[PDB]
Amino acid sequence: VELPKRDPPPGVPTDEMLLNVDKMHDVIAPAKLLEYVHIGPLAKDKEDKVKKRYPEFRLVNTGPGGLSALLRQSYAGTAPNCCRTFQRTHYWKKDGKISDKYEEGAVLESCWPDVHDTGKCDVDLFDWCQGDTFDRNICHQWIGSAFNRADRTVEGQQSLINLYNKMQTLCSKDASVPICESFLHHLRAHNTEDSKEMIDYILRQQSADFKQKYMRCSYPTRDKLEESLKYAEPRECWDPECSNANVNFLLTRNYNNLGLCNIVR
Amino acid sequence: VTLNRIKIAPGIADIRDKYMELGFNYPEYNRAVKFAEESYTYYYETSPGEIKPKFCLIDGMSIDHCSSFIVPEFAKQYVLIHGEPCSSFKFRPGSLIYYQNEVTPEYIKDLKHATDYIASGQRCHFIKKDYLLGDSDSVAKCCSKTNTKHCPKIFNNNYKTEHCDDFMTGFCRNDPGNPNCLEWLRAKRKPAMSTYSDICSKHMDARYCSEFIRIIRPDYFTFGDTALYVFCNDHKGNRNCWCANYPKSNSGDKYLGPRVCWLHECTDESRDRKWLYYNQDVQRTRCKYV
Amino acid sequence: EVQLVESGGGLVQAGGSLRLSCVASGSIFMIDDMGWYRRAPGNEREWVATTHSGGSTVYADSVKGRFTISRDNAKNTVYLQMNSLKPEDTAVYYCNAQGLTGSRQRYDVLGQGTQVT
Amino acid sequence: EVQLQASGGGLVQPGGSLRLSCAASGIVFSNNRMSWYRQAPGKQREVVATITSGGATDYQDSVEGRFTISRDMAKNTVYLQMNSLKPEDTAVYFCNARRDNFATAIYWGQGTQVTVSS
Repeated sequence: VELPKRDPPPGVPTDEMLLNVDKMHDVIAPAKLLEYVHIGPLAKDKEDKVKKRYPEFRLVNTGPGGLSALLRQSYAGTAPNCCRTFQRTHYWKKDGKISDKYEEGAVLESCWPDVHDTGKCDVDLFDWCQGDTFDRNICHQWIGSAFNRADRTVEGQQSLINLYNKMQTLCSKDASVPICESFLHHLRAHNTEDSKEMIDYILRQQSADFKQKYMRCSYPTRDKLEESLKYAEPRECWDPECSNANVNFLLTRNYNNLGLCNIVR
Repeated sequence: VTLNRIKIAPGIADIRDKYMELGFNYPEYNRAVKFAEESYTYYYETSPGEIKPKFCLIDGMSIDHCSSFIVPEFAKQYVLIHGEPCSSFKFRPGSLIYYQNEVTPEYIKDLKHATDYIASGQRCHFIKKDYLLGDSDSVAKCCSKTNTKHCPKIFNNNYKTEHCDDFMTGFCRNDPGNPNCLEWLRAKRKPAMSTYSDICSKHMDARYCSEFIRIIRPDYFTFGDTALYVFCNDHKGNRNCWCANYPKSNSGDKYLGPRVCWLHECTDESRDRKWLYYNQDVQRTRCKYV
Repeated sequence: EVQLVESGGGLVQAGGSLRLSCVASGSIFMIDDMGWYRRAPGNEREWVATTHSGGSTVYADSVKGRFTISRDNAKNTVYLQMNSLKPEDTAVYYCNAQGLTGSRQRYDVLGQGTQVT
Repeated sequence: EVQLQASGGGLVQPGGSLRLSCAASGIVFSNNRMSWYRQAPGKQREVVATITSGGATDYQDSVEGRFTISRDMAKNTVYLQMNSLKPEDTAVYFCNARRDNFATAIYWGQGTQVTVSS
């Protein structure tokens, strides 16, 4: 017969329906776990491309008509590309090349947020700083983050115990290397009983040449030790071997006696 | 089963609901099937955090038709999900058949299978989320706190979360004195402190670096130490670089650690602590001055 | 004990010159660095110049080229020549000295200086 | 009238420890640098340990870390704790007191024998 034909009203898209994955390279990257970054309508043909571009994610189908989102499942960041810096949280691989900027064929690989406090960077930075690749800023900041024991996870704390033992066995061979000098500096900064005892052990296990070159303030000659008794002030205050000496290579007794000096004012 | 008569009666309650009265051959198939057709333009919610327009998107229909009943500005925070399965009249695409009284789902399935008058589909089901960012300049507008009109809570929360760090690391390197930049620095995250350590290594004489040193100490002091070292190596003629970099050939480490007490200028409260290493600043409390 | 004596300060018309002298006395075993500070009424201190051991001079940007500092270790004295004087230099000048006493004690002392206007 | 009687010495095997005591009667520690000397048969005396008016301690490099010089102000007694004693440490250990600034007030005390037998 005569059906009452009626066409539906003209549709109006929303913000979700107008999203384009080829524009959200700065939105999907800072996404965390259990976060649904709605990427919008996605054709079936581009699903493989968006899945190979963001491998750390899962393409979850949220709504009809191809409406999908990307859900973070993992942080696939290598140690050399995530540990030797403190500002980079992600990078892009393309033709076997790491880049900071984005390329439409590149692949996003991101770093754990505050990865240094997870301890995963200890093994890489232990070898990267011990050598000619030693960056003063990066390695000093890494030692600082290591002594930040309260901001680390349980994995971080056990890796920190292991790192303490490893640095102790390393710096006992030679403390003149820059990484061990910064480790002694931060052990001074910590200023606990364990830290002072560790400094003392590290400096006592040093070789005779090292003691003769660096520890002439802690180990004085017999003439200077005899002369130091003729004055009431501690030896370290007037001793020229303590006036100009690397403060990181002093024993804790000497480091403290250097502060007990009375300054005439 | 062929169709003999078919009319539309208005609704007893809602103006959007009507009754398709169909009488076929074989009197058992005749029914007054209730069906709804949407006409509102929603700027509110039917259910808490939910929008269900009376519209059955048939399989293959354009998605836009589910959202033709929502005010655009109000729809920016809502997403479209999978809805309850429904039936629609093929000659009235978008109608929402109601399974009232004698009109059971088995009956409508039989109609669909033996009449080509009913198409299966999905109910329009909108769920309340936050704003959907899609442009790369949108995250810049939201994180820089320059236009927070349509910004999600993850990109507009005074830097409580690790979303704006990637942008602020480049934003504040160019504008260090920005108040929002200092607010982001006060979050005490590694990217912010590293960015401001790279900033103060070049421009330490500025006051935002005084604020930076005040923020980072005493827990995260190494950034300030490295910044002061680089600044006093680059700027050796600066007077303030006197206690941390003594200008006397091979004796720059003249006032390191407790030796800071040996010069009263390095311990004055009138001097900003930014110009001293952390191991120097801590010794100031223990200076025996006689 | 270490004692510092200043001399040579006086009143002078704007645009003139004046030389200050600072002498150290007492039990003194080491004289490392010796500088000059300046304090105005109602204003804080301000560093003017410094001489290390070995005659090296470091001047403040406020009096570069105008003032000239020098030392004499044969007599334990520090001289400061002040040329092209200005009315804003009206302030009392002191000399600061760091070193070791006769009993090998650290000293960072600052003696009462003369008035310069 | 000044009493600096050292005591506590004896015979110990290598590695053993000994706590030497020296109780002053006529000298206040707040005014004197207290040193422990030793002298071996055939050689001259040498400083083993010292502590200023304040708790600042200093040791000879040969005995650094093995010896600890302690001070009790309420009892006015200076101690020397000798751990990991070597045969090189066999000597007569005695007390010494130098006034802070009087200089000429250098008082010595009777010694005590310390022997190590390999």
